[PDB]
Amino acid sequence: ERIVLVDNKCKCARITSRIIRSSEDPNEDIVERNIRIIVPLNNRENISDPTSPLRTRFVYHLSDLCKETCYTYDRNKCYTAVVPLVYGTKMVETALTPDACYPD
Amino acid sequence: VYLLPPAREQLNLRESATITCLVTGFSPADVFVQWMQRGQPLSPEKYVTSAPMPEPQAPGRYFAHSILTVSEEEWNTGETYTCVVAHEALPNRVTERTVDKSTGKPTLYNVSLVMSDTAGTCY
Amino acid sequence: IRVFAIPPSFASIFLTKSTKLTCLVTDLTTYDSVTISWTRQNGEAVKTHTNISESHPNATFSAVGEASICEDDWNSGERFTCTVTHTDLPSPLKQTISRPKGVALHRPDVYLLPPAREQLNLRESATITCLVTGFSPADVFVQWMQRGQPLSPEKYVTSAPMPEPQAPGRYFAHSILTVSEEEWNTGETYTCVVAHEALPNRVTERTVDKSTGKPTLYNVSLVMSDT
Amino acid sequence: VYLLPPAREQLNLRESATITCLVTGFSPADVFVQWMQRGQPLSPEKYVTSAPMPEPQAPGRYFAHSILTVSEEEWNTGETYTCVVAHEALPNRVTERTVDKSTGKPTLYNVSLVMSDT
Ligand SMILES: *[C@@H]1O[C@H](CO)[C@@H](O[C@@H]2O[C@H](CO)[C@@H](O)[C@H](O)[C@H]2NC(C)=O)[C@H](O)[C@H]1NC(C)=O
Repeated sequence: ERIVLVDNKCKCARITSRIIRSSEDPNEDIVERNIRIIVPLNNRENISDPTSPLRTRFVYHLSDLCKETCYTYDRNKCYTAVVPLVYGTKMVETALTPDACYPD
Repeated sequence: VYLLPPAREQLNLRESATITCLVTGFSPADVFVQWMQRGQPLSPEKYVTSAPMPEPQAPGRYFAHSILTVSEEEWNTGETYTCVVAHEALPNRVTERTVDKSTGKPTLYNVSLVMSDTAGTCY
Repeated sequence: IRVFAIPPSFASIFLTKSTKLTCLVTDLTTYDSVTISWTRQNGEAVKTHTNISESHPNATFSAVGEASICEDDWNSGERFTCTVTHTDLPSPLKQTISRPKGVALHRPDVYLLPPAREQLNLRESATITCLVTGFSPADVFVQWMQRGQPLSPEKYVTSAPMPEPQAPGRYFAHSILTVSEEEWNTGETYTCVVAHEALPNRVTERTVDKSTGKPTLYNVSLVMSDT
Repeated sequence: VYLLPPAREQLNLRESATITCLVTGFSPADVFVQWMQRGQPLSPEKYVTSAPMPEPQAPGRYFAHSILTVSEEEWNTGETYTCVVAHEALPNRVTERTVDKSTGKPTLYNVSLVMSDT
């Protein structure tokens, strides 16, 4: 019944809303803006370079994302960082998350 | 373009649901406006349109207005009464905006941050 | 006279596309006129083998039998045969190797455990345990990587596969790395990579530094503007 | 012996918890291990240790490792699960260490929530 104002899958924010149609009094209703965030406290600040510090601040200018440096691995679109391997050197690909980088 | 909702005290007389669409600081004049309700243009007499009187403090820009009323009982279905501006100086010459009851401002939040290592994922 | 038949790793292929297959004999006698021939299952011989071994310093004498094939051939899984014909025992021994068939594909689940706080109190050395799990077939490959420079393998040691107690088919492995605690105390994260033929782009990896692994401290400082 | 508790990630999957017992830099070879909890042991099938490997950095002081794998649905409950080690060089021939969930638990949170509309 709620109305997802925003669902930002690379900040794990989700502003919904729902008018709490009150007890059947006159129009003394109050609309209601649920919010929800799942901050990781595990990832980098360069989400796609696991050679950086972790994170401390998590800033949500909701104005900005009520409409690109956002910090959760989105499930569906996957990432990578070309990484050297040595068997001689070779500068070669990776797949920084599995089960989504599957060329299928 | 903005679309202000009615006043709370308006919504106690229990008949007149005023709605305000608007336009601000633009050049030039000759702009056309109208209100759209579910892909359906309203009654042209139902609203009333202003004319582009000039800005107070801007150098030469223009602005106009338009107002529309409905049953305040209707201000329970809402349907956001989209006001369709129509100005020449727009990328597609229309900068529609709209507003409903659910829009506007709530006075009951409930923020619900969670916190976990089981993250970095955004299911 | 003991012969090791050495099939190239899937990793060696995939990082070279050069599926050399070799067989070594160890602690035989290095006469000259040492002869070993690579043949297919058909008996038909294949390309030759150059740069062959010589007499070892410690009498653990050796001879490398080099070869090559097309990768699909090995994927097809037919027996390959290098046979030793030297006068020591001019009886032709038979080294037959193939690729198993029927093994399913299963992925490494690379966790990465950080050094135990106790070891950080002996005050010199730190150890990190890259782990792979629940995967098929055997022969994962791993190395360790940090700050964009590779880590020459004499730092790290790796296990080999050996079946799970619980999983009927899936093997696992390890890797161990030893580093000065101040180096790990420096921050200075570490990334262990794995390459294995059930992995989508063939290569996944994970990382850890002091902060990620088992921190006593959680310092969120999150700001939420314009509700 | 350093005992290591299962990765958060693995507990994330909450699938089966593996505890790794990691013997270190000792001599000579022929170490032995078996897993003990509440004082009665577990079948040597519930875990697997490959026999001693040489250590690279130090000279031929050896190391080894066995891994105990358990239902996390149990490692969520306590069950201190210690790993006993036997080695001739050991001043009492037998050492144990152990761990439970409350062994890597972070001490302190440091939340700083600054909800505003500015
Ligand atoms: C830091 O992040 C930026 C962007 O988030 C990365 O920039 C590019 O990332 C792509 C990813 O495929 C690479 O192909 C490019 O080469 C990167 N450009 C540059 C200039 O690095 C950047 O790679 C990240 N930091 C590091 C060290 O990789």
